[PDB]
Amino acid sequence: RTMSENLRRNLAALEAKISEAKTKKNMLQARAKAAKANAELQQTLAAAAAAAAAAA
Amino acid sequence: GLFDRLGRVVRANLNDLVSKAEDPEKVLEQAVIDMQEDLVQLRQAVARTIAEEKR
Amino acid sequence: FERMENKVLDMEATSQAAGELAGFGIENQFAQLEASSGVEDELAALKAS
Repeated sequence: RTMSENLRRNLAALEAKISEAKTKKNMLQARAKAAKANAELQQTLAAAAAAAAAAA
Repeated sequence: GLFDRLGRVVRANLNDLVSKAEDPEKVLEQAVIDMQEDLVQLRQAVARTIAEEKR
Repeated sequence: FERMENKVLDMEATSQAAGELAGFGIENQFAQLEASSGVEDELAALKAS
């Protein structure tokens, strides 16, 4: 009964950090979609400037 | 040892080769799934020891 | 999870820096000025009518 107190605290400390992890997951998955959309845009502007149709 | 040093080189390349297969978007939610069911297993084992203190 | 968070922060910074640097340059910067189109004289001459 001195062990079950230790385990019973360790069990609650785990679920506390699952809750934090799950809130951060949402914010990170948002940032990864935004960054990937901007990468495709900046690649499009480069290829346009490389064709330079207005110089021809 | 020389073959320790070669081992740690070849082992580190293989571990890096895996690390860049991890897609941040897929693995980051699987990690939370795994960490949730770990708590389901743990709670069963704890309760099984509480039953015996009672007994 | 922590190892995968750093990958996300690397992508975000790489995108933002390339976009920020392309935000410099004379044409893109002048394009942000309101009266930048250069017809304000004939526009004014029309407004006079």
